[PDB]
Amino acid sequence: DRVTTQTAGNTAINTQSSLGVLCAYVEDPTKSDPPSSSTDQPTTTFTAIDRWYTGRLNSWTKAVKTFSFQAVPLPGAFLSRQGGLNGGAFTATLHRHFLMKCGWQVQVQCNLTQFHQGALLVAMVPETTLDVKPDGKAKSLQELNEEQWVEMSDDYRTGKNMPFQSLGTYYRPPNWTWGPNFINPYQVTVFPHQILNARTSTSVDINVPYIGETPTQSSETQNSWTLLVMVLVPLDYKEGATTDPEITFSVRPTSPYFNGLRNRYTT
Amino acid sequence: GPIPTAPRENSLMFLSTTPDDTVPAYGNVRTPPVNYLPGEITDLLQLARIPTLMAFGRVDAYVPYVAVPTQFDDKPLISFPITLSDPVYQNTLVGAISSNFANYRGCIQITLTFCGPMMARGKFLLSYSPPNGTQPQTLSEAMQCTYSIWDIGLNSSWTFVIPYISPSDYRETRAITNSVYSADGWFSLHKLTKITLPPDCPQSPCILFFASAGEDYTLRLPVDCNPSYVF
Amino acid sequence: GPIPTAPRENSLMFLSTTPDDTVPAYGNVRTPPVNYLPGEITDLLQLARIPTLMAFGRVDAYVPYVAVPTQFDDKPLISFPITLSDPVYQNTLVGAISSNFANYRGCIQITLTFCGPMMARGKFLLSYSPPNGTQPQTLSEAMQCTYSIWDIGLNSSWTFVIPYISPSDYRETRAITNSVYSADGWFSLHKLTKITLPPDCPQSPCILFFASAGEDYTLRLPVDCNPSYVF
Amino acid sequence: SMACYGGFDLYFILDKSGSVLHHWNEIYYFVEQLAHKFISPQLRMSFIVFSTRGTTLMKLTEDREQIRQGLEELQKVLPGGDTYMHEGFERASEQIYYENRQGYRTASVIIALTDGELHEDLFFYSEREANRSRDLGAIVYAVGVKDFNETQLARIADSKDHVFPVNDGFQALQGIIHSILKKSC
Amino acid sequence: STDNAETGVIEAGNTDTDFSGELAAPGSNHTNVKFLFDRSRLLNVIKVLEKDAVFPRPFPTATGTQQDDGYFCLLTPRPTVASRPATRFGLYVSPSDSGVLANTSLDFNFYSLACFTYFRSDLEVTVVSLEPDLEFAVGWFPSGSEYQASSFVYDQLHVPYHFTGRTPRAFASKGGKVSFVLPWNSVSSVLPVRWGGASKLSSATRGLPAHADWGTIYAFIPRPNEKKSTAVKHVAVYIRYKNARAWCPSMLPFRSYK
Amino acid sequence: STDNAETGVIEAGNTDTDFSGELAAPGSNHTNVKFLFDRSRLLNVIKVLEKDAVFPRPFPTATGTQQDDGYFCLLTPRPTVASRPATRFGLYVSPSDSGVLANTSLDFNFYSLACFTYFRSDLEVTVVSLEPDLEFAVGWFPSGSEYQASSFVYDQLHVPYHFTGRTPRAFASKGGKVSFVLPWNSVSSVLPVRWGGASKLSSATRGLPAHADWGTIYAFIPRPNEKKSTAVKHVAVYIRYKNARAWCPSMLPFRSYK
Amino acid sequence: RGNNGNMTFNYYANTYQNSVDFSTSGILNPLGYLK
Amino acid sequence: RGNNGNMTFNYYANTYQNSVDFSTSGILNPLGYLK
Ligand SMILES: [Mg+2]
Repeated sequence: DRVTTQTAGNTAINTQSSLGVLCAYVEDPTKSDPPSSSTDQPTTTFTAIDRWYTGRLNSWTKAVKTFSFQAVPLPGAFLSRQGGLNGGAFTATLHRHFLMKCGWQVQVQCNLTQFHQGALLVAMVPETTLDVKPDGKAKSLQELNEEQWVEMSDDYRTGKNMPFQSLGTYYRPPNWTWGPNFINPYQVTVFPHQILNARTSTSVDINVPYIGETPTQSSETQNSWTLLVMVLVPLDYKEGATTDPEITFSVRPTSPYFNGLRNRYTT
Repeated sequence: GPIPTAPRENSLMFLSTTPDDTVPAYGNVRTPPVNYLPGEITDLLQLARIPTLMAFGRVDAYVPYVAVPTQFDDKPLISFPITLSDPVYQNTLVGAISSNFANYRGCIQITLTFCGPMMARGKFLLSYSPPNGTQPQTLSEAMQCTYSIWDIGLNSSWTFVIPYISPSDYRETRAITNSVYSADGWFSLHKLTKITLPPDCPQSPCILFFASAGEDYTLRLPVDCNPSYVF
Repeated sequence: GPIPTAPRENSLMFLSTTPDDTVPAYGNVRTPPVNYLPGEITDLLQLARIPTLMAFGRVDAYVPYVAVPTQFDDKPLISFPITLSDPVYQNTLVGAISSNFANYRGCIQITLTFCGPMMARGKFLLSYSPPNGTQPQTLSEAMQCTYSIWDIGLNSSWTFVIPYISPSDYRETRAITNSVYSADGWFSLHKLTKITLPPDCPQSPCILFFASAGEDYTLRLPVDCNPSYVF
Repeated sequence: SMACYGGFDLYFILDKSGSVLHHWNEIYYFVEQLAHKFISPQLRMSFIVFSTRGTTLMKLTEDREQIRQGLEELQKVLPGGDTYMHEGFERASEQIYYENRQGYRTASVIIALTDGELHEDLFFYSEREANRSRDLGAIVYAVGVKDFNETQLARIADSKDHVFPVNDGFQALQGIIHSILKKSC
Repeated sequence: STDNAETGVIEAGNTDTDFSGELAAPGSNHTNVKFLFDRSRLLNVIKVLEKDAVFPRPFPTATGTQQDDGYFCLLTPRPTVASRPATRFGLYVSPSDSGVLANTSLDFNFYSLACFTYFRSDLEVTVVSLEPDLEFAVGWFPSGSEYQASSFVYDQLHVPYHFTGRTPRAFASKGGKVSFVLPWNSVSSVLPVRWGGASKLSSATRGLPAHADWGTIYAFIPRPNEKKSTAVKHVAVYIRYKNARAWCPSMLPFRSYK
Repeated sequence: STDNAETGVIEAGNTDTDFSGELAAPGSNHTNVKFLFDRSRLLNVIKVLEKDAVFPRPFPTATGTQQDDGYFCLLTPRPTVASRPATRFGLYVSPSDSGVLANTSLDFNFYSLACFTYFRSDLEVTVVSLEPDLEFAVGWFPSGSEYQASSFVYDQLHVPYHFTGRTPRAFASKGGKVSFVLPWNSVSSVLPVRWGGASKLSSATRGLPAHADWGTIYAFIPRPNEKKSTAVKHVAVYIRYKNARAWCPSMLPFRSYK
Repeated sequence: RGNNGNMTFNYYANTYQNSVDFSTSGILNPLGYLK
Repeated sequence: RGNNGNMTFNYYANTYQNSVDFSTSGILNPLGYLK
């Protein structure tokens, strides 16, 4: 029934309100051939990275409005340790390989009692720059603590605040009004998603394959998927219930292919 | 020798959508293969069928759900005309693919979800009226139309499939025209019995609305899109 | 009678590389036969595979070899980026055929030759680093990359075949672009153990470098060449 | 000048960037406190905003119903966007040059506000437009909301003497704006 | 019917599921991706070269650089600026005459239906003149090549180096047009409509693909540089996506409510 | 791997020879000789004749010879001077007005890839005008013939003898071009890109082939000599090497390091 | 087949007209599979 | 075959189009054979 234990390596996770594993775009997103843009032998999966990586995520209060998202880039959260999410021996291999080609398998846990209401929209959103400030630089761990939840403003709906290049003193700087890495917040359900309602489930299960513009992408500079927890209905409860339920997530890379070995990445 | 031809009146005309090829310039280019990419959109009706959120003006900060008050009133809790130019359909994938076309045909599928607490029990009447001279507001005026009663329980979604009742085989997807009480009629969510909540549960739960396309929703005649998303 | 045609928008256009013939003018000319000439180039990749000399700035008088000093230092004896626009590749047949193209694909083959005396014994480490943020200089930073140790003995040549490690299937043959620490990385010749010469032998022998193409080096997309050889 | 000014104006060139999103409730309090203090009909004031489009939110007017209608609009302005402070100055430069063609020796005063300081490609034009507005005959004051380089506003204002923090700003501009009112006609 | 939308998959029903009804007949296949992008539309109005150009130097371009702007058309549906690919699209609202107004472009008909992430297609380029009786020529260079910017003196006439080359320079007849289909020549396997990675280039910026383009065309007039005219002549570049494939569904742009 | 480069033959290895690797798939055949020279490129900008010419007399030409220079285009990738084949290529750096500036030519796109010694091909000649609305004509005479230089009076109009002949005089329509493919007509079996022998001719000079050419074209205007215009009109000669064969590998030119 | 009414006759070959991929060695399926 | 996409139809004959040699009576081979 609704009791699915997903054993992987030396780390298994249970759930007793499982809606089902939302496999994305294919029947089995684990099946994946090697990259065709390498003339060396890839470092395939091995039993020390074939496991789940639980890391926390900011609490979900009543102060959060509608559509306030919270983006967790993959593999970009392994590398900056976003939400206490130490990558283990996966990040110890991701820093030492130039190209990496994996498909993810995430699971977001948030335990609501039957007297709470609310609905997170968890989705694996491909190719977005939501972790990056409208000023280029990526967000550090302090800036993820200084806001706790990114409000869906007009700059995110229009894509006005995606990072740009400085045109220099020569060109008159144009009035930027649009950029293609917007979020249309009403159409995030086109992505591989499940809704974490406060009355059906406590754990959503998304399983996505590797997508990307090249048959394998760079290891440091890829953001081909982005976990995206969006509030559709705000949390509401009466005074006495468990305030601020925590949100966690659990990321497992299915069938990686590491190509291009070198020493540990020094900027 | 010379084949005696006779070129037509449309000689040396550049027509933008000529169903035909043209001369290559820089051919014999083997492109790198895309056998690795999953999820190919063969047809853009694979995305109208994916249900996306609607946008209702609260009682540019709009809300995808309907807050359900505890006060009795014999008018629909939310009501919106079934027209894919209506602003509760601008940011669905149904109403934003179809606004880039000229005709449509088939069944809009309005999916609901009761995002309240698990301990809530209630019922909702869901009436689609065809175009009448007056929008039906009373529950007894909407009991007579195409309705269906949705009981809140364990499973928390209901997919009211709006029928395609129209004389013409393909309805116009954009009713920006000299307007009346708009065909194709009105959807309306009536609360039948009030939502009975146990003590220490939040008042006013939320019915999250979706809007997908049916298994027979078909589009026709591309038109030039509105470029006003960029200003 | 007349076949009714419809000439296109590119009528009476002279395109320089149209993959097609044209009208003869002065035909039926039997040419004298060239059955006697040997060595026909069927393909210009029969000449990238022939190893030609490189050119290193000495410690327009450049030198095809690397003079090997007797002084210990933990930096590479010579190091040059694997980019076929780099000026240690202008006058090879690999880098001067490929600079007249736009893409390449495959394995550059760097052949060495120890042109010192026969009584010299030594070893050389030969590291190809992929593009890192910093060029590796220490022997321990270049031991970790793709290396191979070359022992000087009876046979006096070593063909270090540089792998084709790149995301894109065809690398750009000309990196004249807003530049960084250049892909595709760096070749580097480290002396591992010092060259031990018997008495009355010349100090500082010479490692003559070559640069050929592999058995899978393939070129694509001709471009207009730089005519600056003539000024 | 020893000759008194026939007119006297005031320009609230206000930032509505993404950086002032947590500080617009403090910038709006600063503007209303200077509008509802100077109620003289000699002084006209105009409300210019900028994030990406430099937009004149209220023209150079003096009708205190219109200015109240102007201040009821500034309370409901959503911050967000880049910081094009040069296009804040171009809307004032279209109004100084339009009011230098009346025969009235007026006096243009410009008040600037910024949290998020400008990139090099944007500071080059805002320093250029502030040089343009002084050549049109303005007095540029640069009021600073929270942490800001004075040097990045030293070029924009007249000098380092004309750059003020926002907590000291109404304390500064109480008599600084009032000093030219007695100087005027 | 009774369903669970938290599951993430809602099966597309019909009228017969809840009620008494019937299936409507399938109308047409005009939503086919290979059918719907295979039609021409305007991309960018570019000026026509009249001498040997200077290609726009990469950003941040400083003042004083004598270069030629608004002549090269980076053939891409993604937003460009100054003939180089960009992320944001910027239009000048009140373009005052301080600084060089950078020629931006975008494919307005594409993004309103670009409900996908990756998109690969051939490209038919038709270059319609916007000048009465203009005899122009349409040079081109692929994704990953650069412009050959000098002149060689033939017969005391500075004929530039963009008359010849190994890339197609189609010459137009007077009063005519230029139309030719370009193959997929970029090094990436597909073109990212939306890209989230970082291009390790001249200083790295998130969300900016490096080789998401079909090339760059430019229009020149086939006369040497001594026969230079005075007035500025424009040309308009239409574009058709032959044999389009699209992957990985995504969002459509936010239509506002004001 | 262990090898001997003194042997003179080094076998072209792969990654799998020394390391663990694999063969990359073969990309394309654009290095094929028959593919790579079979594309058009500019050869020489020549003036257009307006009367019966005087062909350039052979070297050393003394002063006072009233001849017509810069009208004949000796169709050869090798360097020419004054419509006759030469060895060295000379361009005037500061051309002061003492003496007649000799029209030199060279095929810049050929020698940068002429990594061979002998080269035989047919020749497609396209003669593009460099003048608005020019009705010209492209005469020709093979390798080893001479120009017929006089005029015959038809109807009190000095019609020259280069209007007729047994060799192709293609007439262009107004605003049009002339394109025709010439066969290999030289008496040598191949054309020497590099030649080391001596031509036993008018005084013998090493390194100068006598019949390494496809002929000589010249442009004239189809009017008699009484209808002579005043201004000088140019025409540009493009050339394509159809069905190219090449023998005996050799060097590519020295790219400098300054 | 696309927006192509030329069912009869292709003059140029398939490699010159289109751009085929090189080798590495109706029914609208869903884009998400609940398993 | 060269830079020739006309796989279908040659109008002119082979002697008129090309220039064949008169009679006297893939695998890239190396240009130097060590023996
Ligand atoms: Mg700011």
